[PDB]
Formats: sequence, structure tokens, C-alpha cells
Amino acid sequence: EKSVSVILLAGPKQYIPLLGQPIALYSFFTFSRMPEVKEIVVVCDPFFRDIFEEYEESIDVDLSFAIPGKERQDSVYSGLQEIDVNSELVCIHDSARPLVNTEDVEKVLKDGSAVGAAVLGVPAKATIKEVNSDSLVVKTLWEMQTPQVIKPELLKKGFELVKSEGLEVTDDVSIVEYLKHPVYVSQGSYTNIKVTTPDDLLLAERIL
Amino acid sequence: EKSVSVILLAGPKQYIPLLGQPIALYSFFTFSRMPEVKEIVVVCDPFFRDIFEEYEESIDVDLSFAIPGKERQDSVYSGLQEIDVNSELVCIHDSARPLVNTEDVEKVLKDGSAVGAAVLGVPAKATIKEVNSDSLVVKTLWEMQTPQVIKPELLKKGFELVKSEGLEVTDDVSIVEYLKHPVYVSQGSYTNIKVTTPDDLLLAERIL
Ligand SMILES: Oc1c(Br)cccc1-c1[nH]c(Br)c(Br)c1Br
Ligand SMILES: Oc1c(Br)cccc1-c1[nH]c(Br)c(Br)c1Br
Ligand SMILES: [Cl-]
Ligand SMILES: [Cl-]
Ligand SMILES: [K+]
Ligand SMILES: [K+]
Ligand SMILES: [K+]
Ligand SMILES: [K+]
Ligand SMILES: [K+]
Ligand SMILES: [K+]
Ligand SMILES: [K+]
Ligand SMILES: [K+]
Ligand SMILES: [K+]
Ligand SMILES: [K+]
Ligand SMILES: [K+]
Ligand SMILES: [K+]
Repeated sequence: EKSVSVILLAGPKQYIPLLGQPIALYSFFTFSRMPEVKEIVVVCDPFFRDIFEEYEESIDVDLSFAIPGKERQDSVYSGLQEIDVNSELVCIHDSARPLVNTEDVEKVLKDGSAVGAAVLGVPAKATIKEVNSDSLVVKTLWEMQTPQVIKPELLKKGFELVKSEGLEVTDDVSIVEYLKHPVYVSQGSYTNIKVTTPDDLLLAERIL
Repeated sequence: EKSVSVILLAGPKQYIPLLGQPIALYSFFTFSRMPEVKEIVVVCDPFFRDIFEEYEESIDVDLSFAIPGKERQDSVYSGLQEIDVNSELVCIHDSARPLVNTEDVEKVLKDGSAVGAAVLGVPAKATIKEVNSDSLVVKTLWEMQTPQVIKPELLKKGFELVKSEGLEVTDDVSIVEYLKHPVYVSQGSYTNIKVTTPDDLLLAERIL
């Protein structure tokens, strides 16, 4: 209870409405109702701060703010600097995923608490193959969603490793791929889509 | 010119209409206009034969029919038994992909002709990871579409290998993954989606 800090990445496609609520608020509220969650650090341009501070008084979590950075890992680092000195888990979430279920968030929190690092994923429905640099097929795969859940010590150690050795963070060379510490994949729901198109937004409403 | 036989897998989500033409006819017509294409072998339940034989007289290819099998590889084998004794390439296509562009089909035909086996693919937009049997992340990926283009000798040799050794054909352990012969991945278009949902069908119309 009150052990988890959420870093909510909200820095424009995550403020466009879905039944008249900006997409970013769906997951915001889902996290605010979970007794495990102590605080939510929203990482957004100071413009849209009010979109969230409006509800500060009704929600049952502390709210905090951080400024976005250049790339997604900068924004996480920025959020991390504002979490509570004693939180046991950091829960990083892309606000463009509105439909994450409370039950799936409980699952990945539990797994992150057990393993140290966990991510919600689903089996990749497409036929996916590795291709080499000559465009030839190189003779089980999962799609990663968010939350991505990590103990704060591990995250901080991960940022230090990258800075200390000027490592390259690609989308698929994560910070955690550099650590030897294991990352668990918690099985989520195919309904936890990311919103980036109007046809995504039709799906969103079809699902709600 | 007239060197390619198409095996069109059409064996119900590929007959539902898209601007009032059953989905299966879009690619059927795309192939029928290409001078390279000699014949199209439609693999469908004898029910819907008429959906295609109606146009037999206007299209500029020979039309042939084969009966579906248990699994997708059975239906390809069934189609293969009806191709022309002298075709140089077999072009296998899922009729649930209506929007394949003529230019992308020309590309994968050329690559299959050069390499012996080619498939239209696109870089996988999701973050995809390998996961082991303990659900831990195992520390370039492409989504395969169709056509899948293969010289007929190679396909036949591939079917013989599987039967000869009772190998297991999963969706992702293809017949071609058993061969030592290389498979080229021709870069396609993200618009070459597969139709399986109404939201897919909204995308289809949004794209046309
Ligand atoms: O990708 C992760 C997985 Br998979 C599991 C736990 C944490 C992460 C993660 N996500 C981001 Br954005 C950062 Br920076 C980090 Br570390
Ligand atoms: O997957 C393929 C690639 Br990738 C490239 C060429 C041919 C194939 C293929 N597709 C199917 Br269905 C069969 Br049976 C075969 Br062999
Ligand atoms: Cl990411
Ligand atoms: Cl397949
Ligand atoms: K709470
Ligand atoms: K979602
Ligand atoms: K959201
Ligand atoms: K979910
Ligand atoms: K445990
Ligand atoms: K999308
Ligand atoms: K033709
Ligand atoms: K298509
Ligand atoms: K079609
Ligand atoms: K295409
Ligand atoms: K060549
Ligand atoms: K789909």
C-alpha cells in the first residue's frame, strides 16, 4: 500500500479525447484508485499541468510534476528525480495507453516486486522474423506494452551505467538490456493498445 | 511475361465486402493485370467458385481451382498440384490482404526470381522481444506479409523434406526455414494489412 510511484509519460495525441476525456486521464485515474500507488509523477509540458491538477483534491494519491526531456529515457530520468525517497517500485507508463486494466497493472506490479523489473507484454500476433543486413531471413516473441515496473535502485544503477560508458539507448536496446538483472514479462491483454491514429481511437471506443 | 502462377488462398472474412466488392477480389484483380502472371489458382471451397469464374472471360490470366486442406500448407500443396508445368515462380497470396500494391508485387516477384524465394515484409513497428520459458526477456525484426514467392522446384523439394522426415510446420517454422536455400525479404508497405476485424475494414476503406 502506498509503495509504488508512477511515472506517467505525457509529453498532441495523448490529450485528444475519448468519450470526452483526454486519453492521458484514463490511465491516470486507473493508477490513482490503486491502494498500492502512493504518487503519480506526470511528465508533461507545463502547459497541460492543469489537465491533471484539476483532480488533485479528489484522487487518493500525491501528485507531482516533472519536465520532459529530449528522448523518452530523459523524461523517465526527469520523473525519477521527483519520486518519493522511500518508494519500493517505479511504474513507468505511456499515457497513450488508456485502456490498461487494473488487473494487469496489479500483475506487473507484483512481478516487478518479485523480480526487480517487469513489463506487461502479449504474444506477437504477426509472423515476425529476424532479417540480416543482406535482407535474408536469419533461420517465442512478445510485444512489449507499458507499464514497465522497476525497483528504483536498479533504475538509478541503469542510468549510471549508460552515462558512465556512454552506451546507446535505442527503443529496443533498453537500459535494462545492459543490466544483468532479469526482466519478467507479465502477460497482459491485447486491449492495452497505444493510441496514435484515428483508427486506433475507433478501436479505443469500440473497446470501452 | 506469363511466367508466374499465383496461388490465391481464399478458404467468411475474405468475402465480406469493401466498397461492395468481396475482399478476395481486390488482389485477384491486381494479379490478373500483371503481364508476368500466367494463371491464378484460387484455393477455395467450391461454394464461392462463382465469385471468381464470373470474371474469367474479362481477366487476362488463366483461372484454375483447387480444394482447400486442413491447414494453410495443405492448401498451398493443393494449389501447387494445379499450376502450369512450365511456370518459373509460384506466388502465394492470402486473399485477406486486399490492398497489396502492384509495385510491391513486382518487387517481390523480382526478388523471388533472383534469389529463389522472397517475401514481402515491413519493419516491425512494435517493440518486440524474445522471452524464454521462465518468462524472462532473453537479452532487426520484420513483420512478414504476402505474397510469398518461390520457384516451384524449391517448393516441391520443401514439401518432400517435411513429409520424408515428418517435420513440424508451425506458422513461424515454415517449410523454407528447413531448407538451406536463402529467403529474401522485399520491403513492402504498411498499407498491406490483413483483414480480420471491422476496425481492419475501416482502415481498409480509409486507405482505398
Ligand atoms: O523497458 C523496461 C522494461 Br522491458 C522493464 C522495466 C523497465 C523498463 C524501462 N522502460 C523505460 Br522507457 C526505461 Br528508461 C526503462 Br529501465
Ligand atoms: O513463408 C514463405 C516465405 Br517467408 C517465402 C517463400 C515461401 C514461403 C511459404 N509460405 C507458405 Br504458406 C509456404 Br507452404 C511457403 Br514454402
Ligand atoms: Cl519505449
Ligand atoms: Cl502463414
Ligand atoms: K491510491
Ligand atoms: K491501452
Ligand atoms: K492514458
Ligand atoms: K491491460
Ligand atoms: K514470487
Ligand atoms: K496503431
Ligand atoms: K496477366
Ligand atoms: K492488404
Ligand atoms: K484480396
Ligand atoms: K503493398
Ligand atoms: K539480381
Ligand atoms: K488486425
